[PDB]
Amino acid sequence: RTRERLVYEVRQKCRNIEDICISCGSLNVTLEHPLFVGGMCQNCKNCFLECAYQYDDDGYQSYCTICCGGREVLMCGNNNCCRCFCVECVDLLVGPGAAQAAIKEDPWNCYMCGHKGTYGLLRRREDWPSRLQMFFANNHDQEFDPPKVYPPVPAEKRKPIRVLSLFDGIATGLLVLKDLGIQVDRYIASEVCEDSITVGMVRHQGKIMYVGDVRSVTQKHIQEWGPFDLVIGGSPCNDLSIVNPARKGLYEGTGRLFFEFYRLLHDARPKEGDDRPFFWLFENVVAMGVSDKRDISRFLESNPVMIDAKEVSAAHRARYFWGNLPGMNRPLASTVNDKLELQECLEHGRIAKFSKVRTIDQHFPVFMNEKEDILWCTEMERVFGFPVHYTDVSNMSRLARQRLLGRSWSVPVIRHLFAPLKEYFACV
Amino acid sequence: RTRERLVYEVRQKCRNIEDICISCGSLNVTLEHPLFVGGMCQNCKNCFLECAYQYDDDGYQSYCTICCGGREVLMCGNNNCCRCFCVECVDLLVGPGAAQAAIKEDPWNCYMCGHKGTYGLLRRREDWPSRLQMFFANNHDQEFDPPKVYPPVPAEKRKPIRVLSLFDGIATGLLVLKDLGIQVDRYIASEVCEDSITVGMVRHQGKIMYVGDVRSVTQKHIQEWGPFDLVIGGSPCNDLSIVNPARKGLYEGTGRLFFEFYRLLHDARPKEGDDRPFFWLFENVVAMGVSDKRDISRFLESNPVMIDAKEVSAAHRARYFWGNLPGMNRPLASTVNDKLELQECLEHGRIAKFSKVRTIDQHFPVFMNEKEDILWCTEMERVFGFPVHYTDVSNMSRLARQRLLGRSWSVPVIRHLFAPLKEYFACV
Ligand SMILES: Nc1ncnc2c1ncn2[C@@H]1O[C@H](CSCC[C@H](N)C(=O)O)[C@@H](O)[C@H]1O
Ligand SMILES: Nc1ncnc2c1ncn2[C@@H]1O[C@H](CSCC[C@H](N)C(=O)O)[C@@H](O)[C@H]1O
Ligand SMILES: [Zn+2]
Ligand SMILES: [Zn+2]
Ligand SMILES: [Zn+2]
Ligand SMILES: [Zn+2]
Ligand SMILES: [Zn+2]
Ligand SMILES: [Zn+2]
Repeated sequence: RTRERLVYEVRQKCRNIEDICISCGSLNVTLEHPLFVGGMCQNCKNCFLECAYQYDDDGYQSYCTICCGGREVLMCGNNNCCRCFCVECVDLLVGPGAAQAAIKEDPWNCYMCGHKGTYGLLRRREDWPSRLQMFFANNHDQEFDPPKVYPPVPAEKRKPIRVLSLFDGIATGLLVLKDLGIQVDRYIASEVCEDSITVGMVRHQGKIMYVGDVRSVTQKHIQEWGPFDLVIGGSPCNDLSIVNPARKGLYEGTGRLFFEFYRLLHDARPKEGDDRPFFWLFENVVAMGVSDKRDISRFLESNPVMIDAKEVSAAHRARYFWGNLPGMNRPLASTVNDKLELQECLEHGRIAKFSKVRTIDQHFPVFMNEKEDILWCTEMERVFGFPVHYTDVSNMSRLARQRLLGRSWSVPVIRHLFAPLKEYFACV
Repeated sequence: RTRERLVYEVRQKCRNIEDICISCGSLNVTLEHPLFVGGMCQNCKNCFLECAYQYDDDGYQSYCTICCGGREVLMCGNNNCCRCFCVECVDLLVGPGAAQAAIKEDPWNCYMCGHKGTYGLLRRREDWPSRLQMFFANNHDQEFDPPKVYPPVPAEKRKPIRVLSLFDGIATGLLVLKDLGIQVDRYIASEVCEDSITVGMVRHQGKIMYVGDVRSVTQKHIQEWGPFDLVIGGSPCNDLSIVNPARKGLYEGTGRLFFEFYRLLHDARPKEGDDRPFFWLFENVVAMGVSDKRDISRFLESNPVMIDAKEVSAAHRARYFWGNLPGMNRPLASTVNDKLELQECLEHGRIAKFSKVRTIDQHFPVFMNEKEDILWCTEMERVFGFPVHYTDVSNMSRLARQRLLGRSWSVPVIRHLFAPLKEYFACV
């Protein structure tokens, strides 16, 4: 209303569009909007951090792309595009008579996919994926000191790595360490779900020493299980994401379990004066709260690094990584073994309409024998870069096993992160 | 009817689809259909040669893609695709109830653009661009001897080239020779249209010696204007194409003018025993008659080479080249100066809906300021690889000047053809 008056004053060439916050009309313009033209206030930045990568059950976005709010959104008909524009923003930026006429247009593209990209009051920024990548380096609100860089140990003095993995799951971390060829002295792993225990037990041949709940692990246990060289972990994102219809709380349950990772990290950290190389990785999803992200950043005493798996795999798996692993910032490289198209990850006799599937109405992504079908479990394993038939251990249902796969880290992303640890520990 | 009974016998698994000609149902199966599954009789090959690259004023194909005939065609809604499938072929290859239901589907893709690409009675063969390229090397019906290869003259003995150009137009051939840096001793050029004379006169600075009509050039004129080292030419394709609505004849007018090229070629050819390097190029369009193409091949005593300009420029300019220039067969290489996208050839402030434009309701190809607009004349010059503002010589209308541009050869294609002549003649 006020913001509509503001945009009116802009289009009469009395105000610039870059001096106003196009999302909510605030005069407190600190940032520029990354995708489109206009300013950006800090409250809208927080709403943009929370809401931008939130998708409905539909597969399309939970909220409007422009303001991250809105009332009734307009979904994009273009293939593989999931954006939504609410009616109130299109009333401004395209005009008050063009939203209604654009609904009537049955093949309707959105304004990030428009074959032009230059409209009257709304024009798209020259480099938006670059500004989306820079927008998370723009999160300097939480300013910290850089992680301490330890000088590399000589190759003759290297020893097998010792990993304390919390929230192990299906043993993605040890699998990636074996893929890199790093000698593993021992791999302690706390985990509760029996199926994920079992996957790890069979795929890693009894090498993993299994613990009960993370809440049963004392500091005495951490001291007596040998010094650890690498502590890894990732909080549950079943409740923390907006994909679950049952969002009774946000940091009930999952939040607790983060602090369990925090405590055992401090229990495994060497003392000051003990300059031995120690490393740690935490992982969380991007569709999360701001104050949540702040508290996590403050407790772990570091700046998160967003890493999307689209750069290396066939999925849209954008995840925050906290840590001190060297080269956590450096850009991702996709090897020729990694399959950047979805079609390569399909079985034979199946052809994909999508090029990237995202799993946290075309719910089922595969057109085989003139019929819609979901990705088979072994293909979902291929999508994340697991070895072929990785989860076929025990007599478990398909729904459970898909659910067991979807929680897991993306394997070439974790390979990219763990790769400079070869410089610090022994090889096979 | 008979072919519909035949396909009925094929769906019972009593006959292979590859043993029948899917176009017209003939049992005389010599070839396989290049795009889809099925045989191909020779009459259908001739109909395929004539009709496949024929486009209506719409921009879309003149006839069906499958059988090159049909009754009522179904046009494809996908962007940049111009194929049409007639109702009678879709009755077979997809089914007698699916054509009617596929009309009702408003975003309808065709079966060369189908996301799945695998239908019940119609499937798409995999290496179809390779088989489309091989299909014109499959024209061995006109078998001839290969063009005589002359050994290269040493670099100190090279002399400036002497070109007899017939049907010069806007002096594309001399411009391409100057682009290559070859010294030109003289450039005789017959041409009748004043505007094209004038373009050549101004852009090539009075170097061109202009003649009247080609029918006024005697063998005495050919002898007295010096020995020629390179004779080039191209028949008019205004009447010869199906794009002109006034197709009263096919080889009235244009056919004559071909024979004028034929005669003056023989008049410019050195005698047997005179082993001096002599070369010649003829050009014609691909949407032409078969017996036309035969007669041309027989008179010029060679096999045509189809060359599409899409490989090097932003247009679809598929043209037959007869000649003896070395490396006329070898595959086209597009330099970094050549613009393979249409958008790069646009002016600033204009954004293209297409990536390629071919011009022999999206009739106007450019979305600028919420409005549909023709390519400007200087952009059409950029599309074919002419220098910028090439035709802005005299006070001529826009319709005439566009018409003057559209007839012309594609400049990087002619650069690709003329390039090995540097090995035979002097450089600047
Ligand atoms: N208290 C607890 N202790 C250990 N594991 C727990 C736990 N509560 C939940 N989990 C498990 O921890 C996982 C959360 S996320 C798992 C991702 C893991 N990196 C992987 O690649 O598999 C789930 O498998 C969940 O069942
Ligand atoms: N009898 C004739 N003598 C010479 N030129 C003729 C002619 N009849 C037609 N022409 C011209 O020859 C051209 C046919 S095609 C021209 C293409 C030429 N290579 C170019 O790049 O411009 C047209 O410009 C036409 O006007
Ligand atoms: Zn705001
Ligand atoms: Zn909005
Ligand atoms: Zn879109
Ligand atoms: Zn036939
Ligand atoms: Zn047909
Ligand atoms: Zn199509």
